[PDB]
Amino acid sequence: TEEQIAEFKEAFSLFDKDGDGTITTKELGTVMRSLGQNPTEAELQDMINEVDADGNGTIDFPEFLTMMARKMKDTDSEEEIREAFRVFDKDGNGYISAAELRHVMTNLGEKLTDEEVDEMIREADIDGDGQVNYEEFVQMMTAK
Amino acid sequence: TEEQIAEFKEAFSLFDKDGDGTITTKELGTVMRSLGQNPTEAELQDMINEVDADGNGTIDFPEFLTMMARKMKDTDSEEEIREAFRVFDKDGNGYISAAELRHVMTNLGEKLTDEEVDEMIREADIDGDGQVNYEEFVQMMTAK
Amino acid sequence: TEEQIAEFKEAFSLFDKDGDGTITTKELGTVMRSLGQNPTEAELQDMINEVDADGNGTIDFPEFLTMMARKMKDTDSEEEIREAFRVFDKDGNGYISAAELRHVMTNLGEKLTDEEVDEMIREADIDGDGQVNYEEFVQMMTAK
Amino acid sequence: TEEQIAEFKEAFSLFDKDGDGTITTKELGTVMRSLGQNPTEAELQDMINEVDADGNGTIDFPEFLTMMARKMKDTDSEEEIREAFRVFDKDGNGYISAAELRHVMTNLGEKLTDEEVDEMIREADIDGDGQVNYEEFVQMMTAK
Amino acid sequence: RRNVKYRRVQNYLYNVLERPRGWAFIYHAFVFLLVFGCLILSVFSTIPEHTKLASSCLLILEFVMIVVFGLEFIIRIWSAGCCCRYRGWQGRLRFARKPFCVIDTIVLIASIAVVSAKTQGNIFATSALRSLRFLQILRMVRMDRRGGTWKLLGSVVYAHSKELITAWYIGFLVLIFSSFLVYLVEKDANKEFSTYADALWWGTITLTTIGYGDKTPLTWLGRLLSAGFALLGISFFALPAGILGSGFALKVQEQHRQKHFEKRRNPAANLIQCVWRSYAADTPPLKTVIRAIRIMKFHVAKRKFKETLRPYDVKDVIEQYSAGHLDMLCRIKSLQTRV
Amino acid sequence: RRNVKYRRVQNYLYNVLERPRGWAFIYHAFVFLLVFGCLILSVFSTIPEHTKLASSCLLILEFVMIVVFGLEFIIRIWSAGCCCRYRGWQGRLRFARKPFCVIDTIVLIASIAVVSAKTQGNIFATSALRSLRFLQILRMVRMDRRGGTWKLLGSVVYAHSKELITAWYIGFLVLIFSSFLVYLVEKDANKEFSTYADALWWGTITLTTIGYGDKTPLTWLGRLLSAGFALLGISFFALPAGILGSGFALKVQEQHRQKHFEKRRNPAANLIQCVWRSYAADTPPLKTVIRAIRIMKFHVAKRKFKETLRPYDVKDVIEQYSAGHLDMLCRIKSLQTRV
Amino acid sequence: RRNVKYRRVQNYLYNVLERPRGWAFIYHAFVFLLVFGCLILSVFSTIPEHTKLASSCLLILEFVMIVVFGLEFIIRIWSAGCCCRYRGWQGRLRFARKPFCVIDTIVLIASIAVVSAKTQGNIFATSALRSLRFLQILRMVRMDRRGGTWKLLGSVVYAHSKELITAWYIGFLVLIFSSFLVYLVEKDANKEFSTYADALWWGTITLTTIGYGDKTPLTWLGRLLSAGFALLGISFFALPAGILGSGFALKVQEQHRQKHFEKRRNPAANLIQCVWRSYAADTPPLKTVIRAIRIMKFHVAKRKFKETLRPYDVKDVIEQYSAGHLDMLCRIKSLQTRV
Amino acid sequence: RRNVKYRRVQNYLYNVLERPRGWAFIYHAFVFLLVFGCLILSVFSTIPEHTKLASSCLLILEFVMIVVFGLEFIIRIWSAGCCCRYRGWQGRLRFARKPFCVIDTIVLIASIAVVSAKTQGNIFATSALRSLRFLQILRMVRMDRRGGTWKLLGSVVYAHSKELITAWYIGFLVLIFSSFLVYLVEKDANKEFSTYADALWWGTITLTTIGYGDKTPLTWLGRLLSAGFALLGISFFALPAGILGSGFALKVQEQHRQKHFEKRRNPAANLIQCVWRSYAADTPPLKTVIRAIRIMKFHVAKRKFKETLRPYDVKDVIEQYSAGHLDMLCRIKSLQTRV
Ligand SMILES: C#CCN(Cc1ccc(F)cc1)c1cc(C)c(NC(=O)OC)c(C)c1
Ligand SMILES: C#CCN(Cc1ccc(F)cc1)c1cc(C)c(NC(=O)OC)c(C)c1
Ligand SMILES: C#CCN(Cc1ccc(F)cc1)c1cc(C)c(NC(=O)OC)c(C)c1
Ligand SMILES: C#CCN(Cc1ccc(F)cc1)c1cc(C)c(NC(=O)OC)c(C)c1
Repeated sequence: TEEQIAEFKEAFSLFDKDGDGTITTKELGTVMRSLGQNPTEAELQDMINEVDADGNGTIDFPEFLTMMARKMKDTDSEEEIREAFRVFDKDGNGYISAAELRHVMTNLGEKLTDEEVDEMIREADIDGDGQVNYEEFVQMMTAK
Repeated sequence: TEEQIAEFKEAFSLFDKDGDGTITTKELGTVMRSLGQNPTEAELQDMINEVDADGNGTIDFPEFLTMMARKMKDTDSEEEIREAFRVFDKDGNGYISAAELRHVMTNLGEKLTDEEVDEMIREADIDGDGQVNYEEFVQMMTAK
Repeated sequence: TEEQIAEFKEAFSLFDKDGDGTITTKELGTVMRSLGQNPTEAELQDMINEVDADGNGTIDFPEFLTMMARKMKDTDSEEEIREAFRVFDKDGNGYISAAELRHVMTNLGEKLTDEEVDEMIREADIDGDGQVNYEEFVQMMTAK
Repeated sequence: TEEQIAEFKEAFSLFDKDGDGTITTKELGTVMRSLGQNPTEAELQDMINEVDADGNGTIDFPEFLTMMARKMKDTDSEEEIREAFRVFDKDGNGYISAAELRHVMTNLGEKLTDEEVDEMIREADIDGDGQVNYEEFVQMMTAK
Repeated sequence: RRNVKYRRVQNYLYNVLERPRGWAFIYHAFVFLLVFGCLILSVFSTIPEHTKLASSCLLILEFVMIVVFGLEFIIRIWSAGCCCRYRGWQGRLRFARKPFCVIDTIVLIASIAVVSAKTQGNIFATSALRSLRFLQILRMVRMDRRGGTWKLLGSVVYAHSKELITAWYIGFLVLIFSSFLVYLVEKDANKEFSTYADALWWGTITLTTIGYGDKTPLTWLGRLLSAGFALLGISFFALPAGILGSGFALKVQEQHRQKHFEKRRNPAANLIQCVWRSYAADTPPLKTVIRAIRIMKFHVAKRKFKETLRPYDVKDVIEQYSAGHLDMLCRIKSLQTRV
Repeated sequence: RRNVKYRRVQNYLYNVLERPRGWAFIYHAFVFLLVFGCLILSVFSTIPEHTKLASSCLLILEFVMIVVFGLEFIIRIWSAGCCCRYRGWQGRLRFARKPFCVIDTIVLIASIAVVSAKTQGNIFATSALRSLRFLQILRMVRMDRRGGTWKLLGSVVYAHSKELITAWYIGFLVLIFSSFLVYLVEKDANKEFSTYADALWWGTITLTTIGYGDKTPLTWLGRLLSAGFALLGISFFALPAGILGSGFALKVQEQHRQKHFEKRRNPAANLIQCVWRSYAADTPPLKTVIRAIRIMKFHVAKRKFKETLRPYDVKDVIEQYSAGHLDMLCRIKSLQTRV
Repeated sequence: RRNVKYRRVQNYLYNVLERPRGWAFIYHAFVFLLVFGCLILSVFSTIPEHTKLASSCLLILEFVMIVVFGLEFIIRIWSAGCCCRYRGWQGRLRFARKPFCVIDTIVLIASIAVVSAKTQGNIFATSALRSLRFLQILRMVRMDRRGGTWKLLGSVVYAHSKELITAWYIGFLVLIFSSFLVYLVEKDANKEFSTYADALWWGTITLTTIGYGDKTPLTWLGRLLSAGFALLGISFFALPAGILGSGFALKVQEQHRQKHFEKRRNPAANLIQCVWRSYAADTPPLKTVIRAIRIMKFHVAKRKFKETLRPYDVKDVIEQYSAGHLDMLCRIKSLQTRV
Repeated sequence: RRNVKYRRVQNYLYNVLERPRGWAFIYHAFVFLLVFGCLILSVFSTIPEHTKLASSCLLILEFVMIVVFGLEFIIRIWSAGCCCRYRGWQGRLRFARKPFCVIDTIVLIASIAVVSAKTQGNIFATSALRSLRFLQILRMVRMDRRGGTWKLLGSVVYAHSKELITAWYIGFLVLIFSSFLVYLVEKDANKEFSTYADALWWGTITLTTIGYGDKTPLTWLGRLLSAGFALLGISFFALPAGILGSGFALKVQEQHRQKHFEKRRNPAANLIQCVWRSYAADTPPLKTVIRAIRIMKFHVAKRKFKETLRPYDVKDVIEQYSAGHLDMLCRIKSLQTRV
């Protein structure tokens, strides 16, 4: 994982942009804003809380690599995403139509771009009266 | 399945009776009436909805073969029929008598002819005080 | 099972005491009374109902052998007896003491003779503060 | 187990301090007090009840060896301890922090010494934001 | 063409009259107002001060009501033809045989007799009209589908007969005892408590919390006893109201549950019907057509049934749950056998 | 032959009298009306206006009641012979020893003394009769099977002692405080609020919503304070009624649940009895007959038990569910061991 | 720097005014008292005895109220700028377009007209002021977020239309019948029951348990009938109160359940958003930064979602339970296939 | 020997006084009667008719009460020594520092001042005594363990703030509107509805169903409007009573559930304590003795814990059920992995 560790250290350097070895709330916020996304301080605080485990108010690189190396694909994630899909699955039949799914994706929560929603519907076979099983999606996300 | 596809196409031609390749609500209704059954337009609309998946108001032959080739026997059908029987199984003991079963078959829903009800009761061994397990019936339907 | 069938036919002859081949409510009641037990007509009717399956009001020998050959030991009996014991198991811990068990055996339902209750408590190892698991009893009954 | 039986008999002699072969409530209480712990008569009575099975008011050595030889590690103990931990596990996530655990250990029930609480928290890896799964603890107790 | 629209409008009128649902009730609501518009007016007719204005308005409203009710009657009889069982003159006669239809016609002819009498103005006709004015509440009696309200009340009373009888018994004892004691401590000082019947009237009017005030305790001992016993009596007299309210809620919930379950009965029977149709399915062209129709009917029936099988209640869902659990039990036992 | 029918009718009368169920209650209902037919008449006897007509009707109804109650008494004692424990003269004496039977006989002889006194017409006999007329409500007292209503009321009160005490405490504080404040603001302007006891009577009659009107606030400040405090007080005084209604419903539901569970006790004991009978089953002909009888008794007992084990409540069904779940847990652990 | 604090205080004031929560309500509570401090004073202004003192206090409180409401109005409009949609002059105009803002301004100018009129003292201005004093309850009308109370009442009434209609029908029948019978048995002996309308008024005032006492039965038969029918009528008239109370509780519980479920909607959508962000994640440095941000956003969204998925109700937990059960069913069937 | 019995009786008295349970409450009940025996007597002292007899009985009962309360005070302080924290003079002082103990002593010295004043008979001492007689209800105030009733009421009000506010708002609107309309239609015909304040008083006394009868509508239009609006108002005014009754029941059930859960806290902590004691267990004789004591303590703690873990509620049992279900889920997944 030497190449992986090198890439992670390079990304950490890009984030902090200094030898401190730590990224504060403002340090993360500035780099996030540079992409043109208009964050909010509250979610920066929540984010640094959710990454940092020592409770010192900043992220140490050992924790950076610790919660990097962890891959997204997990059974916990499997069931969490399955239930998140279920909350929108009327009748709990395991099938979601390509109409309400687009609306919830574009509108609810962090609104998604219409092109992205088209990408979502075209990602899987919409055939079958427009009802697609979200289980195939959950498995695809699991694959990673 | 070439013979099967040929038979399905012949049946489709008999249904539509023309080269349109599609069967509308009226097209289905006329052929259904020719057998002398007195349909209702509402259930024709529900039927064409339940067959057609493109939502164009008529049935395309590709969908015709699609929802033909699907065999009746399925685990979904297994449990659905089991529960349909259970709704009439007093005490939920898995056993239905040959008296209330005949009444529900002849009277409830689309009423069945008395000869057909006699056929039903004589299909399986009625012995055992008249209580027959509907599970044997569900398995027999599964066999197809 | 020729010897078994011969014994069953001999017992049937002892019951009916005639060539009728059937045992009515009075026919059963007289032989039951001869042992000195004072029955009640109502439970004779319930009994003949629970044996006879043709609904003709009397027991035919084919049914006699049918519900004889069936052995007591069954999973249905297993769970039924387990739950019957559980109804008397305070806290549902699977353990019944040798004090309330004796009282319920001697008093509730058809009262049992005290010598029989002593036989019950001495049948299994009462050791262990007087609490004996009824599960061992249920298995012993299953063995038959 | 001859060495084990000899050790158990030696401990029994230390307890009773006489040839009676039995330990009464006062006999246990005096030896318990000698360690400087200030018992209460009520829990001595409960204790002798929980050990003695004959109901004679004192402990016989056969019962002493009987409820000795029984090892702590049991599935019943496994689930009991798991649920005891769960009662303190907010959200039922299987994780307990090293702050409320220390408070409940030192304060609730028989209060524990602070050094003992430090021993508890340092027994297992506290890393991970201070949340340690009590399941690892339950398994460690199971190992014995 | 013409017959299709004719029967369509006929069915629409029949189901807006005889089987109201949603907006249909508005029409009924409207006539209900007119119903009150009659009763109240007639009540005001009793008042000698407004008897003239009330009588004029009641005559106008009686003409309007007769017109409306005749229109409803002829609409209803004409719409009865929609169903085959009641299509034709035989059907009209059969519908006229229904108790509610004959009640409607008898109230209609009572109304027309009322109008003719008012035109005549005979003194005996006045008594006739006052009699026939109460004949209009029977429209409300006919409104409910064969005593739904009475059935609900009776079922709730029976279901809670234990609590209701307890409350009635204890409250009656409190009434008797408190009335007697107040009578004893006031039979002489207070003139209105002269006899025990007077004290019983006082107790009934007190414990019900009506409190007219015509009879009230005067002696301080009487006041103390009355207050002490009224504190218990008012609660025991208010108990039946609360018991019946809770019973009404519970009863209606149970009726809704049972109706939801009965909603399954027809779709399940349809499902079994089409299942065996498809099974028996297995000229050859015509037979294949029959197979196709039967299998697609099976599909639609299965769709309906699975639609209706949503868990209405925690009990229903846990019962389906226990069916699945027994299924799992059998499967795991089979597995342990295989191992 | 004759004895069979004799004991059959005897049991029928005993279970229509002492253990009423269904249509039996109608008979009881009938006598209950007669019971009222006495009490009400006697109450009307107090009225000096109707004392003559009421007295005549009460004498007729007293003769009728004495006849009916004597018939019931002799039916009851004769029917007591049905059970062996109370068959014969010893049984009749034992039944006469029951508190309700002696209460019935004492009320009967009170009634006969009433009739004889009315025939005599002595002035002291008049006081005797007015005393013995209240002796008829003890029939209602005897109607309930040893204070079922009182037991239910007490159990509900105890179960809700927390809410009831809260309501009583707060309402009593409101009564005291509001009465005192209204007294203060009206002790002089209003004559009826002359003393604090008068204000307390007003507060009790107000917060209970009886509102006699004999005492009402007059000064505008008094009216404002009275309204403001009555708004709280009426709710806190109505609380106990609602609390007791809910408690009655809950308590009766729990009693029904417990009765349903006890229904299992006898069939389960029977099942175990016949199970061990069959097990111990395993002249040889006679022994085989015994085996057959024991096994078929086992079958019938199992039928009964499985019949009674239907899930009455969600809690009961989920408890059986958890028994099955623990069973599955053991099975799956055994499987994982086997793998 | 300055703008950060400015918008912070702006948002704080906006959410303490337009979206009150917790301590914010205290401020509202305070003004509510002032609201009453107006209404009550004006009511006292009607009394000719206190018209002088009440008028002076009402003028002082009207000045105070106008100051307070002007301050609230200008705070509210200034705080509307917090959100971008309503930032700038266009935003202020848009907020002024809201029905509640225009209602606030119209009541404000009604108050200022009231003050100017009182300064003038014109007789027509007196009528103007009495009109504009009721214009202050519309603050309470505006307090609720678009008829929450009315919506709750209507939903409860509709949900229990069956029980409510049953109670209304039966109670109305009891009222009509009892009033008629008491009228019949008292139309002559008692002068206050001269006409049927009088008896109807008596019945309404009795069955509601108001019991004014202006009309009470006098003849003993009238008293008996009135008591007997009032016993039923009081319960049937109290039924709607209990039915509505139970419905209110149930309805609010259901609304809370639905709100708790809707709380899941946003976090779940966020979870899916970040899940696909991370999936699509798989200059290269910038792309890796994007991968890191997307995956950590996924982690936080998953944290939120799992936090909100605690089982609020037994039904919800058993539904998640049945999802797990179906999952197990599939797994065990797959296993039995493998064996 | 002597000390054992001394501390035994000390603890018995402390737990019969400060922590009553079961029969202990009887003693409290007794003194509560005496408490009323004071208050009521003093109320009767206000009446000038019975002031002599009431004053004599109140002096006797005041002597008795002072004796009883002094005995209780000295018992309580002596029993406070039972606990080590309050053993010795420091402990007595610390207990005297408690607010309820100082309240008891202040009421005691108020009582002794009352007695001395009555012996003196000074006119100012009479006012002093009437003041110090209300000082006796503070015993009831002290009876509840720091406002349990107030806490329950407040929690229920807060929990149902939605329904309560809905009912209050709608009922207040009905009151205002109906009072205004009746005032309008009766401001002239009826003298008692002279001003709007009079109509408001009438509306408050009507909708609450108090119905004093001092103000009643007279004009037929007024009667009709009053009846129509009272029909709604009485229900909306009775709503809060029912809402609070249901809330009281629910709240107390929830408190019982939480108390049952807290009952687990101590046994579970004990179980973990002894579990680790036994684990750390593994002179050698003394160490083996320690092992034995720790393991048997583990056994007893496990017994207690499993005893307390009976499912109190369907929710609790299904939650333990879901723990077992997740356990099964993991096991079956592990199995499918093994296959
Ligand atoms: C409690 C109490 C008083 N009783 C019992 C009683 C029986 C006989 C009497 F002569 C007098 C009183 C009572 C009270 C109410 C509210 C009702 N009405 C009712 O149930 O509404 C549905 C009835 C029917 C009886
Ligand atoms: C709330 C309130 C008033 N109180 C408490 C109170 C205690 C002592 C007093 F002297 C005065 C009042 C009250 C109210 C009711 C309805 C009842 N009746 C009852 O419980 O029915 C079952 C009782 C028994 C007390
Ligand atoms: C029961 C009974 C009496 N009725 C029915 C009735 C209908 C028409 C009438 F002209 C007279 C009476 C009744 C009773 C109440 C308490 C109310 N108020 C209410 O529902 O509160 C929400 C109403 C609206 C009607
Ligand atoms: C509904 C209605 C009337 N209102 C609201 C109202 C508010 C302000 C007013 F000036 C007049 C009326 C009302 C009714 C009751 C029974 C109570 N008492 C109570 O809640 O008991 C707990 C209260 C506190 C208010």
